[PDB]
Amino acid sequence: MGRPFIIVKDQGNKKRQHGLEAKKSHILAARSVASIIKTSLGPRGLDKILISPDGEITITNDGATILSQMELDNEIAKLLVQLSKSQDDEIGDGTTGVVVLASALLDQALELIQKGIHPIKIANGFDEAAKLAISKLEETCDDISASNDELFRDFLLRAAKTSLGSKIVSKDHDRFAEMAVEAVINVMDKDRKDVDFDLIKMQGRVGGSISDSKLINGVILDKDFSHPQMPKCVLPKEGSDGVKLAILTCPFEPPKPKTKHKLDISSVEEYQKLQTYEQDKFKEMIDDVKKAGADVVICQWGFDDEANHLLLQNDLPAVRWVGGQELEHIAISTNGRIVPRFQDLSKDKLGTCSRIYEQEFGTTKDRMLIIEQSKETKTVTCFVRGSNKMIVDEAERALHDSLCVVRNLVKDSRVVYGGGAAEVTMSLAVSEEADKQRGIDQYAFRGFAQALDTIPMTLAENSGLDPIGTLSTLKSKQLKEKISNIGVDCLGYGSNDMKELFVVDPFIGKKQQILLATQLCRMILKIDNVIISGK
Amino acid sequence: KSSGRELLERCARTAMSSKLIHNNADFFVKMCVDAVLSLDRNDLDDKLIG
Amino acid sequence: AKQHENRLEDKDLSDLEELEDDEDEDFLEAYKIKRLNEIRKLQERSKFGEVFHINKPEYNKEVTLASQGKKDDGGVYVFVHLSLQSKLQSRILSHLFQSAACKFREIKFVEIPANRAIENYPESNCPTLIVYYRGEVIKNMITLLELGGNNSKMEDFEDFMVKVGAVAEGDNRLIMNRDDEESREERKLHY
Ligand SMILES: Nc1ncnc2c1ncn2[C@@H]1O[C@H](COP(=O)(O)OP(=O)(O)O)[C@@H](O)[C@H]1O
Ligand SMILES: [Mg+2]
Repeated sequence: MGRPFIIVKDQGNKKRQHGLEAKKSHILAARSVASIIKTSLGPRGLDKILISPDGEITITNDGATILSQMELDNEIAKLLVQLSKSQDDEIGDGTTGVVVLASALLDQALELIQKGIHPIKIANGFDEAAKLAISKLEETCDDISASNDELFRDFLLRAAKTSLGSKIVSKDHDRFAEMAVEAVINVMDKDRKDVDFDLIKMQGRVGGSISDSKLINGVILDKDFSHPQMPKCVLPKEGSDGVKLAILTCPFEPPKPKTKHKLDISSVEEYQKLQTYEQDKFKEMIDDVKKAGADVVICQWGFDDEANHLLLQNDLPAVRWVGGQELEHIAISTNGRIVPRFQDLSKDKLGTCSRIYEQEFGTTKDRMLIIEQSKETKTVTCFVRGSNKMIVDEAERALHDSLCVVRNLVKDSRVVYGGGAAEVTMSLAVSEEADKQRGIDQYAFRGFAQALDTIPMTLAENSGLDPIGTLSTLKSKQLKEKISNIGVDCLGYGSNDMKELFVVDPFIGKKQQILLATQLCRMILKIDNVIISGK
Repeated sequence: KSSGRELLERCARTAMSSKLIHNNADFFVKMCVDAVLSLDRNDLDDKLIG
Repeated sequence: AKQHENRLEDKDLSDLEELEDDEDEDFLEAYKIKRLNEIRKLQERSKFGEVFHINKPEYNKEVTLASQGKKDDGGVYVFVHLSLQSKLQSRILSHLFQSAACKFREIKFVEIPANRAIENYPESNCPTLIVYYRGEVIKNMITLLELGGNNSKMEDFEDFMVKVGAVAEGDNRLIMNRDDEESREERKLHY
């Protein structure tokens, strides 16, 4: 054998790990990621500052937004980035809890790895404990579908105020929670309801204060009219209160084919003839629009100059350059449909709007249209404001999280009561079954029990209350009484019963914290060889 | 003279060991068994299981 | 060493016939078949030859898809011109596009008004010249003060096409290499 010994390329940068000590760094690496976001859990949380390479700055407390767009080196933390993200995409809530709960299972599992139990056998104990935990939570779960729409209207506020309470938007939780609830009233079908999330748009303008945010029914545009001499506010006249909004794909331009072409122009007879061709085209153009009776015309592309003036004569304003993705959303709210060409334009395919106005914002040289509807229409668009760029992004993300929390209530009415009540309820359920089923996996049931207790202890740690008195009170009280809606009161109220505190969470959201955590940690424990190729 | 449906479930149970599925194999083994049975026995293709 | 390479490298298919009586047939005809194949590839690649006066919906295809070409990475360069008839440099650049289009048929020459290109574009920044290739912008050129400004010539435009990798340096169509017949006539007499 020679001094060179090579099997794979770049052995110097590639380095393996093995044994018990290699797994020890993985769980302890999760503690560093968990300990960062441990303080941001609950209503008493504190946000995190993020800085991109390009200099753009943002602030937030959502666990998926924190872990996202961050430079990482270890692979296990990148799995936690994909975790939180998982909960976000589907659920949109619980991103910090699933990471803290996943780290709690790993911290309790290390003691056991230290005794001589195989790691896959530890994960088998959490699976039987997790299915028994979710099964016991389903047994003590209350359903709110039997109530009528009036009482069910109130339940959306109890859950919308919960998720908005853990953000900076909670200065007026009664006011902004109506924005998250009123947007879903306009899309629900009132029977076998579906959310239809794609219709609900969301846009926020940097300007003013957050208190001036008001919900509207229409589409927000970030562009001006074709000419500034047109009137700002356009009202209807004596009959047909709908303004007959005509939407167009092809702009005001000369017709020509797509393929390459050269129009052979003869002597002066043909030169003078083509001048009458386009001049009669615009006369045919304006007669076609007036025959349809439209009052507002929008195209995705700019009209010709001569065309901008020809519309201004007949009291026919126009907006130009409306984005292609933005053009489709206007037709849905107005109960219209987009014409392919101008020859098919008729009365049936025109729009309907209550009123429009061109809103000014201080001394800036920009114009925004605000469409409003007097009756219940299909879509709805949020109108968020704030005194910073990041606070609008925080209000958009806080409203987006609340919009996804209420989205779960529509598809699944079976709700729960979190805040430490579901955790202690599910912890003692597996503990009471541990001493019945001693076997060898009893330590895994106890580790799963103590792992669930880290969440209400984290809420007790952030709220300043004693975890000894808080944990002992919940364990002693919940073992005595069967009522399972008592948890950790973080705002400092005198009563811990959550019937009066107006806090509600979904069952699909709290379930995914345990499922995505216990299913990830099986993968984390099954790693033995760890090769990291240095960049 | 046993049943044909239980044959695929019996042999697929061995494949789901040494993976993340071995506890959730009660539900997912029915998926792949019913999935492959829909295919034609004469022409079993590997690209139709994407 | 270069004296042997100049016999084949510095002679086109029309100039290689000069060495038919002097050099060996197998040495010459082996390279003429090679150069003949290269000429056939340029004819197949000659998909253009006049300025494509386009409009926006189409931009999303003509400018960019073309830039992908066959997607054999058959890339295609696409010179866009955001024209503005009020500016004097824009009409000069429009003349250079049609002149270069008749010569370089493999390169696509695109023109469009600047007012129709970008929402509320600055008129001072026009005329604008963009060069796409495989969907990526190779050069976002500003007004022609770099290329002489008002005194821009055809020789300066052809030199810019060589810098972006659109035309080879030793191409026989470039005016820098395309010496006049009277120039080569004087060289042979004085040799
Ligand atoms: N006012 C409150 N009273 C009692 N418990 C609360 C209150 N506000 C929030 N909580 C609890 O704190 C938890 C905080 O979750 P939250 O931080 O909003 O989600 P994430 O951890 O994904 O950011 C909730 O699950 C809820 O049970
Ligand atoms: Mg939350």
